Order: sequence, then structure tokens, then C-alpha cells
Amino acid sequence: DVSFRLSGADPRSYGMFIKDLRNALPFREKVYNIPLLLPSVSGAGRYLLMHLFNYDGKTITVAVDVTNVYIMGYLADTTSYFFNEPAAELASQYVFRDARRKITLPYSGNYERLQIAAGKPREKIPIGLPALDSAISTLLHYDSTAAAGALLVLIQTTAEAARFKYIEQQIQERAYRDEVPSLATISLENSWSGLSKQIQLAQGNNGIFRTPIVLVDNKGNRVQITNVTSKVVTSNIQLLLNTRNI
Ligand SMILES: Nc1nc2c(ncn2[C@@H]2O[C@H](COP(=O)(O)O)[C@@H](O)[C@H]2O)c(=O)[nH]1
Ligand SMILES: *[C@@H]1O[C@H](CO)[C@@H](O)[C@H](O)[C@H]1NC(C)=O
Repeated sequence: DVSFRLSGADPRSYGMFIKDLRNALPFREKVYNIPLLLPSVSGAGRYLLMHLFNYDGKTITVAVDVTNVYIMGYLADTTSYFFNEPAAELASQYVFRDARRKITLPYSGNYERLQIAAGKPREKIPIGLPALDSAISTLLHYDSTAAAGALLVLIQTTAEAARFKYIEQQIQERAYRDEVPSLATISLENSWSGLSKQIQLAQGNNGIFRTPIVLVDNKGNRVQITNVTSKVVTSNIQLLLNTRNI
């Protein structure tokens, strides 16, 4: 399991939690020195538990699929909550079995579905460590509309930060002040699958992407990523989705 406590959190402690979440995910090999997530894991071993504590010491436990860093559901006190999709239904066979009841949320975990339920796109929802405190507090007691925005914050401040050093650094800059995500943040979230696929295809193509990936960079400019010498590959991305799940 991994744990993060917002009471006493600072950029360094958050950074160390994100390093710890990455290291909790199994891999058999690295591609260009980046951990390649597994094609498949059978049974309860597919799920990492992340214990998150708000400023006041109240907690949820989040279930994460270690093949894709997708959040399946969470446990708040005696109630479990799972997204309305097959992977999360399967996860509910394995995790939070002792909950007194299981609620299926009225949406999948897809960004497009969560943004409709929340009534706003990611671009308009501040993120940061204070926003994660608020998200944990929101998820402690059921509210499906409020939970959708809380889950957008939770996904970006945990899973997206684990996938990209740049997004970890963005949340560190928001340790005490929330701010809507940068253009690059949104671009990297949207490009994780495509980048993962191109980096794996590059391994038999001399480090050259078979299909260049368009990103937004840290200055807000559109850039074409063509090969593994790009800073996105050498410094930024931290985990690869296996092409057997693309
Ligand atoms: N529940 C959940 N959804 C995510 C996560 N990361 C990204 N998504 C979003 O869920 C959707 C799945 O679609 P896809 O990844 O195939 O494009 C995407 O919008 C994707 O960016 C995550 O870590 N947990
Ligand atoms: C490979 O990527 C580097 C770093 O982004 C870039 O400077 C270089 O021009 C690329 N090579 C190509 C497109 O042949």
C-alpha cells in the first residue's frame, strides 16, 4: 500500500509520495529507462491501495489498477464507491469486501464522463494540495455531483502526477494555493496512451516515433515530439501504458 498525509505535507513530502506510488507499480522491463507497466495482472494483485488523509486526519482508501494507474473506486468509512464500468465492477470482487454497502457512482471514470457529471471541464477546476484536501473531504460522505469534481482533482494529483514529472512539479507549485491546470498538464494527460505507444514502437525504430505526437510544452506552445531524445521522454514521462492495453 502507499499513504499520503496532507497534515504537514510540503512539496518534498508530496514528491516523495509520488515517487513511492510509482515504485509500488510492477514492471518486468524498462523502455528507454521508463518502467513499462504489465500487460495484465490476475486477481487482487491488480490493485494498489492508496490511503489518503485530509488536513483533519480523515481518510479514504483509493483502489488503483497497477496496469494503467486508473482509479477503480474508494472506501470512505463503511461505504465503498466504484465507477460504473466493467473494470471497476471487477475490482469490487477483490477490494473493500468488508464495506457495509457498495455504491456504484452514476458515471464511469473517463474524463469526458466525469466533466459532464461535474458540469465543468478539467481546464476550469483548480488543482493542488488544498484541492486534494477538499476532494478527500467531499468523498467522505456521498454526493455524486460534488464527487465528480473531487475525482477529477484526485486523479490529476495522484495518477497523472505519477505518470509525468511535469505534473508532479505543477502540483508541488500548488502545495498551498490551488490553480487550474496548465495547458501542458491537460496535453500530457490526453497524450499518455499515445506517448506510451510511440515510445514502445521507437524501441525497434532507433528511438524514432512512427507517428509524431503533438503536445503543449511548459511555455504553452505546440511542439511535435518525434524521437526519444525529447525532454518529454528523457525527463518527463515516468510510466508507460503497455501497448497490449492500447
Ligand atoms: N478513473 C481514471 N480515469 C483516467 C485516469 N487517467 C486518465 N483518465 C482518463 O480516462 C479516460 C480513458 O480514456 P483513454 O485513456 O483511453 O483516452 C481518458 O480521458 C483518460 O485521460 C485515471 O488515472 N483514473
Ligand atoms: C529528435 O528530437 C530532438 C529533441 O526534441 C530534436 O531536437 C531533433 O530535431 C529530433 N530529430 C528529428 C526530428 O529528426
